Amino acid sequence: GQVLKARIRMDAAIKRMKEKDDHRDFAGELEVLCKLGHHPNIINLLGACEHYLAIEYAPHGNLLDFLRKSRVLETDPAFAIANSTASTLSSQQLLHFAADVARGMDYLSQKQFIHRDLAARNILVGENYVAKIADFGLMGRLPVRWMAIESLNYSVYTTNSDVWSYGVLLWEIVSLGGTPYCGMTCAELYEKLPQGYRLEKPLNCDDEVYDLMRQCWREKPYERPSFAQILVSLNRMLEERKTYVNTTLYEKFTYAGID
Ligand SMILES: Cc1ccc(C(=O)Nc2cc(CCCN(C)C)cc(C(F)(F)F)c2)cc1Nc1ncccc1-c1ccncn1
Repeated sequence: GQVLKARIRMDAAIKRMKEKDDHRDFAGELEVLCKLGHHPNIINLLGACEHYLAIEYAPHGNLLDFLRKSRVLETDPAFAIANSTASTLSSQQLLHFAADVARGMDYLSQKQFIHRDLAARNILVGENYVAKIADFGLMGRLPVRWMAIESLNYSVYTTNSDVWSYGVLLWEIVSLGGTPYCGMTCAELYEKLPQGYRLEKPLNCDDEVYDLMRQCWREKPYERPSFAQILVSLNRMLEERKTYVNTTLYEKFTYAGID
């Protein structure tokens, strides 16, 4: 369809769709969204009508673009250098986005909802900088870099594979919107992943946050943490004085690559 900002919350994004695939997908989507209920960390279905599917507007856009715009050394070096900072986002704000998504996915997974496409591109930064789970859709190419091995090999999609993808999302957050496995092809992933290859620890990252990521990517789906377990660990970290994601500038500072 076609998405435009509107007012009817009052501010809305509305999907405009003429009344065979699209008709099934629009009906299907509406069906899903009605069953989701309401929570601060999921998108807010305002309503649908026929003369159109509307959700509450998120003024800060999707999380991937938001993370990337925070890369202030690239965006505004004079501000960044003067302030010895690589990001307008603190470690606290970054882990809070991550906790929001964990909180939202715990809510959804307790209803046996399986997302299937968790990635920072599908998270909205909403009112008050509250992260909101969404799904904007997928040539319909498979999101290989976010997918659990069992999804790549057998099309097995569970809460456990959602946790895998969440771990990659966590990696995106910490790396400020870096491309996972940059400089590696998707075909190299089909090969290397079953060999036990995983994303490396970002330089700016505490071992403890890397360890949470690693738990999400266990080969055995059944050994991965639940979203509630992830949430509690993130909550623990956020309560501490300790800074977990280093955003300060140093002489050899480089960002995780994108393009
Ligand atoms: C208008 C609209 C309608 C529906 C959705 C949406 O997220 N739909 C959706 C649809 C599904 C099920 C569909 C899954 N597959 C695509 C089949 C699940 C979710 C869940 F649970 F993850 F949240 C969400 C987003 C949007 N929003 C939107 N879409 C495209 C561009 C921009 C926006 C937008 C911008 C700013 N603020 C809000 N929305």
